[PDB]
Amino acid sequence: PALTKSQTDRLEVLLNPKDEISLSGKPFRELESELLSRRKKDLQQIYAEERENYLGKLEREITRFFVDRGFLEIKSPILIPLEYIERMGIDNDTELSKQIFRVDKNFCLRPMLAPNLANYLRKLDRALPDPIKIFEIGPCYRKEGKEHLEEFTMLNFCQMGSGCTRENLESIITDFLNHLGIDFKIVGDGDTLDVMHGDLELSSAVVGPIPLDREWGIDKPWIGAGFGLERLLKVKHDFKNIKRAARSESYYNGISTNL
Ligand code: NA
Repeated sequence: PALTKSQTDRLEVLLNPKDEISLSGKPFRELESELLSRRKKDLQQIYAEERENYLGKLEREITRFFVDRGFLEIKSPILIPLEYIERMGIDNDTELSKQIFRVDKNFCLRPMLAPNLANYLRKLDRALPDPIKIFEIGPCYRKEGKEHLEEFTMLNFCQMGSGCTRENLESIITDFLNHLGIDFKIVGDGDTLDVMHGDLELSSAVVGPIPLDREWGIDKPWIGAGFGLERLLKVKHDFKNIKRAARSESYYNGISTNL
């Protein structure tokens, strides 16, 4: 007869975007047996050829992109002090005690790469010539009220000093997403920009100095942008849900591991 809602959820888990089949008068067991055989063969092809994870391979492809363009690869701690978040302009219980994974009474999981990269910009200005170009790829954490990934991988590149203009920032974003093969559109008039993909925010870039720069020893012009790698993988592979691209035991490269 007709497929139930739970049976449809099960088949959608085993359903790849490349599959060109409709959910045909066949029973649920026949459809499930077909998708199971396809997903098993898909993993067999990965285990015999590529064997690289989508998240890891994307980090390596992005790293080669910015290293080739004069950006220094940064690997800052994931466990940051709480004082870094208090210095970002967040206190009370608006966003400090709501979307922050605190570990000890002093440390917490970093929700963004900006505080660590800001400290690197201050220290590297004493040794490196102008301009200072750095970037980092790493995990970030934010709770939830909303609906998004709590454990995700962030990319943050930034430049300080000369050439920190909106035109230069958009040229880097354009060359970056065209390199990967991701359609986008820049939205902006707030002194900030939004890199959108239809209705999904890929990145939120910041141009020019910010009054908050004084609290981080920053007194030069700077540009930067932060991309979520799980959101990028969802767009490139046309995943219906972003959880197929995140760190999980339930999916490998958008393929279900519950076979
Ligand atoms: Na602006």
